[PDB]
Amino acid sequence: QVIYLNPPIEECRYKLYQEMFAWKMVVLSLPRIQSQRYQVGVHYELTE
Amino acid sequence: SEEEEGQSLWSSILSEVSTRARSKLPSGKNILVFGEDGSGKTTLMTKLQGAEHGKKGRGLEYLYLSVHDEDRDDHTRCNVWILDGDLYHKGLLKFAVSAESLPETLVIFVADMSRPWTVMESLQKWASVLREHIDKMKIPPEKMRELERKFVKDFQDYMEPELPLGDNVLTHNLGIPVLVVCTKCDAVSVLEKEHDYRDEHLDFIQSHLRRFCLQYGAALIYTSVKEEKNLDLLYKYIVHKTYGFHFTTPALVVEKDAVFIPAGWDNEKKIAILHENFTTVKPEDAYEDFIVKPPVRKLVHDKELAAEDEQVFLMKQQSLLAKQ
Repeated sequence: QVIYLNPPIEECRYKLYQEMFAWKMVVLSLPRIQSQRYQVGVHYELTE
Repeated sequence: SEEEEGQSLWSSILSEVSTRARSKLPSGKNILVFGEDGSGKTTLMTKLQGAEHGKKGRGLEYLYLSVHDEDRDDHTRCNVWILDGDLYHKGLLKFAVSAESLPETLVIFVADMSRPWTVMESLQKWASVLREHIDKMKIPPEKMRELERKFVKDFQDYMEPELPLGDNVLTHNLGIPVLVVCTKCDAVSVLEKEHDYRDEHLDFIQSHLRRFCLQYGAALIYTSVKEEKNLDLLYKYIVHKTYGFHFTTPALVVEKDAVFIPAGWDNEKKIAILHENFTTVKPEDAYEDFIVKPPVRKLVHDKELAAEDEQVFLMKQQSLLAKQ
């Protein structure tokens, strides 16, 4: 007699936020242009 | 109207009979984490939930700090969020925060030793942002002073888990559930070895962190990613603060990896006891005096390859021929 949710509403909100974030990453995931990749001399790592 | 009163009577009876499933969890539990960018707080929050996700979505998130209320075998969550340097996203709290959320305020903080001095500065910046957010509420200040009195009582109630206030006891008056952590201390030995983070210097860093925390009225827990120090202790403290659980383990200062002094378990003299340990440097030694700003990686500066322009070299050679 104690109703519940499948899933919790907080879980649904988190899923929706994750979906929006994935949509944003659909654009943002494109790497910055590796113009410095032509330059050599240091075996560093490109930032975000 | 009459039907409104009837359904209201129904709801009143529901609230009255709700004692069968009452005291389940703190209703409207939602959390926050302060700071600037580069915190790496995704892993910290994942370990906090015990989960693991590298989904470092920029801005913030509605991080679901699932509050398994196992003491009563109930369950809940906590809508947590993290803070970055995205001042363009300063309006996140406008989306995030609320007047009820102002009563339901829950904040967190952590550490990163790379710019630990600036991490103090970044904490100050995040605090300024939070104060700006608090001001942006423009809410009933009578309730603000009431909650301030309640929090001041809690600080007075913050006894040793077996009086007058300080000069700046929460000078940055948080007035809200705020957490801090001396987390991510993995490279502490590397910091001493390379960055000259002396043992006296590291202790002074911890003491100044405590001093600033008290100036904000705050408490922190030392941790590292591989250490996973005080994670269950952090959860217990969170439940004790918001959910009102009973914190069990006594706070200690001996544990270098998991230094978690309880709030109100120390005072100004306890910090002053640590303040005498500043042997080599003066007791008021600046973090900037101990800060490190190494200019690594030799940032380009590729000579600005250019020469005389079209009309420019035209006039240059014209004057040259005038000489010639």
